[PDB]
Amino acid sequence: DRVRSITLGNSTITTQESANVVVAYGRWPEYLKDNEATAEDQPTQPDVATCRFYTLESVTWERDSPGWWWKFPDALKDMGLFGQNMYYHYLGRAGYTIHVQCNASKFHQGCLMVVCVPEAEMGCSQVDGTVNEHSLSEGETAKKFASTSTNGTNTVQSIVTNAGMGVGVGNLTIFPHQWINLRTNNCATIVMPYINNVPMDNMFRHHNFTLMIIPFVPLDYSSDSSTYVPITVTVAPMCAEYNGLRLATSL
Amino acid sequence: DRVRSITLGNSTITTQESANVVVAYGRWPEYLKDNEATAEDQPTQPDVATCRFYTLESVTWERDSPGWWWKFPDALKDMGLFGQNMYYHYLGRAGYTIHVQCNASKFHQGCLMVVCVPEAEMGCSQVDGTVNEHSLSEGETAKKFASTSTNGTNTVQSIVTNAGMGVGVGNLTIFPHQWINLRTNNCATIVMPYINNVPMDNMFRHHNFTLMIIPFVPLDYSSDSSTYVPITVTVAPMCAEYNGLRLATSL
Amino acid sequence: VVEAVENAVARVADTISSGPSNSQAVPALTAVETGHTSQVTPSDTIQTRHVRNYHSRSESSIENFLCRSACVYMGEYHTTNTDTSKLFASWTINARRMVQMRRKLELFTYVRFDMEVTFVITSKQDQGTQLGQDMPPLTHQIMYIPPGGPIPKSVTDYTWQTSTNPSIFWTEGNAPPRMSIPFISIGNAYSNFYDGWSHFSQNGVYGYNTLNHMGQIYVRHVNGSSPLPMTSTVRMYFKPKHVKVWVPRPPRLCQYKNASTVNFTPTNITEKRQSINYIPETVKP
Amino acid sequence: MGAQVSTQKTGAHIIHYTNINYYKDAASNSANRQDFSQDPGKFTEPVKDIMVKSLPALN
Amino acid sequence: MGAQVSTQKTGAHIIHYTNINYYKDAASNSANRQDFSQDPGKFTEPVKDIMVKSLPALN
Amino acid sequence: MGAQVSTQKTGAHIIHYTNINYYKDAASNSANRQDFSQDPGKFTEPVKDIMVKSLPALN
Repeated sequence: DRVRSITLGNSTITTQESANVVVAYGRWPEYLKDNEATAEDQPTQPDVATCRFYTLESVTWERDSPGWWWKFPDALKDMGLFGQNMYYHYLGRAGYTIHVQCNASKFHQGCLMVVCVPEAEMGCSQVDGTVNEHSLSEGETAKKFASTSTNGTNTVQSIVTNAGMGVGVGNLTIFPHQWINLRTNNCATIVMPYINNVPMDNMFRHHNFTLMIIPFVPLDYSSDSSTYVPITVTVAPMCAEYNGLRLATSL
Repeated sequence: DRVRSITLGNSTITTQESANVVVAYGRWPEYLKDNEATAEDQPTQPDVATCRFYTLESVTWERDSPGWWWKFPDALKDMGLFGQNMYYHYLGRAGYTIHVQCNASKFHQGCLMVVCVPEAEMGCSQVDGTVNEHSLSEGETAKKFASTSTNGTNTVQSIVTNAGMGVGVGNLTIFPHQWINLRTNNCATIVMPYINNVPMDNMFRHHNFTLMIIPFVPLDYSSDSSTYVPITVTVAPMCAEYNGLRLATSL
Repeated sequence: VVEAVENAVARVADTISSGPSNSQAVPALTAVETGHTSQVTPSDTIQTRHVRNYHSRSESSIENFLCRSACVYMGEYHTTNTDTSKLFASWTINARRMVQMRRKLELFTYVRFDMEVTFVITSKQDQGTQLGQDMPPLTHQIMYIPPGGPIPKSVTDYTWQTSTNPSIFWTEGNAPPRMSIPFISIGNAYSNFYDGWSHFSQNGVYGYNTLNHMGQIYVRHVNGSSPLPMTSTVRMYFKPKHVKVWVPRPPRLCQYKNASTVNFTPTNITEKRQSINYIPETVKP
Repeated sequence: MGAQVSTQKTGAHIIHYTNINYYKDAASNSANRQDFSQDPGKFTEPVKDIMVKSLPALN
Repeated sequence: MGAQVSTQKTGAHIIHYTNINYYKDAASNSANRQDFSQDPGKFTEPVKDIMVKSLPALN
Repeated sequence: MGAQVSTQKTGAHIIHYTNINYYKDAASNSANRQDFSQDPGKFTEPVKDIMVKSLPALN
């Protein structure tokens, strides 16, 4: 009951200590139907060159770590043919499978929350100011939450308790989420469908959802146990569609 | 009858001036069956992360160009997850779809031969000598045939008429092949199954087949027609299998 | 008990009768770009009569093409010398030293068959000033050593006990010795070409010698005699049977250089003539 | 006694022979000289779509 | 086991033999010594109109 | 054409061959290597009265 296998394209993930799988709102990803479309040209569907697991770079979970976030898309814009299909079209559409891995021994302890937040609009550390995109995202590198109130210009207000959105961090369980409790499991898996108020959208302009990893119980260990404990993310697009082919944009 | 579409994974190729498709010996790629296997561990099959079109870098067809060759595998060892699955296993197995593109105007002329040669063993320019692997292959970069007899040490004897194998170049039509005649078509497509004397093999040690592109009628044009005419290759693995997982090798 | 086995004879196609035509069918217009070879017969382009053809393609099947004996090795050895390594002959088994059989085999990439092996041994007297003696019949021993077995150091070494190695003993004046060998390879078929290395670091030994490894042959005189020295020559002949071959290749154009590699010197495509129109005239009074 | 009788190679425009196997291994049998099959389409017509030969190759 | 049994050449005024094929190619088989057909009229009577041999050749 | 087909010598725990006779005399045929009969009682038990082997030999 704890072993699982997931195959997509030419990639496969195995796990021996999984809890279950979260399907965001009971809805699996699927293609756009004819009585819900507005764009008229025939779309392209690569179907194995884009729908496969891509791995980002890892972060180091330390004894005093506030947490991390990524923005999707724009974290996969340099990933193979998914990124190339993003650069040549005006409209795109895709669901995702997210898989977070972190293993440790039976003498370690700690607890992480893994949550996906749709339309996570963030605020600036200067209240009479506006944010820029570098402070929101660094591609495949993670942004870091902070330990206290932040200051200075152009940075995002990132104290963990408010999640940078002006809410209580303990209520983020309203979104699709799982937990990694080091004594129970070593991986989390979330299946996210396409969620928007329009049927397709431009993938450079709009961040569809933010992935947050926040430790509630810090990492602890004793005399000569291993000190280096990394966390790794792996994401696979599903039912990917593109419309509006023209010359390649340049950021 | 001239339009074609090929989908693999998350990638798709369209063409409007194709001739047909060559299936190497009437055999399509397929997985290994139970009454032909010898290795006992359960194999991995990624199936969309590896089976998709990868594009190499292009070459420039000039008025006096002898031709080019690549070696497969070892031209896809740095391509996404196919290369990563190559580095962690002892045994691999796959078929391929090859697609060569070269377009030009109705005022240009020229003719190319596109051929796949299984077990293309090559000779050294010094007859009392042996070859090395750098002279055989440069990964995604092409090796170049020559115009006359070659000399010096450690280079392959590469005058085009003998194809570097001690044969007549006009007989290479015994292998699976197509032609690109600039007045007729602009692309060639070959589907190659797994061909070997053993059911699986190590992918770093053995080159399964060589791809050769040889112009028989040189490129010609007149007063103010375009001078730059590139050639591009795109390859997709099919029914990819791996066995013998251990730590990653290092070249 | 007797069992009747039927043999299907296979002849070539008959040509059918054909008359004049004026239509939209264009059998003679094709496109070679597809990689396809045209299947047109004379009856598609001219007017033909009906012919019943009785010719058979029997001598061009692979079995009849390859099932003949060919020399693959020749070697010499003495009865008396001052070297003690020239008293016996030894060699590694392959089919790469005589160019006729090896060019014939290299029309294909992979081959699988059983073998029939024959030996032809002859002796002669060494040139000395004083001749004249009667010598009894000579006996010869042939031993096959599979890889890993001990190697003889002399003609009196214990290894000629041949307890488990197969050997042949023969005496001159009889029919040539012969025996058959099954398909012995750790692979599913033999390999004539190998575009790979022996070490996983893409170096070491390249090409054919990586894969063969089929043992050695040793030959000696058994008499241990002859105050006047003699010299023997042994020749070996191979004959494949129960054959299967795969993946045909273009025939070798350049001449061979050595037994290990495919190394060659650049050669022409053919010889020349006067001009692209030259015709030899043969009807002259 | 395990005898095989089969036809001999003759011409066109009493004719059979007998064989007995003497040895325990099949590698000792004589050659199979009378099997004549062909499959040329594997090398001359290796295309995905069929070409009729009275129709144009393209268009 | 694919054995052929056929009659031996005897005289006129126990007599069969057995054969097994050992090799994969038919060019390895032994000769076809027992096929005896004839068609002499191809060389001795190659005429368009038939000649009866009790009738005159002409007139 | 007077062909004999018979089984080959194999092991225990495609297997037949073909033969044709080429000559008019039976002294030209090959050896009869596949006939295996026995009759040992001719040499080991040549007695007038039968001996049961569970009974005494005499008395």
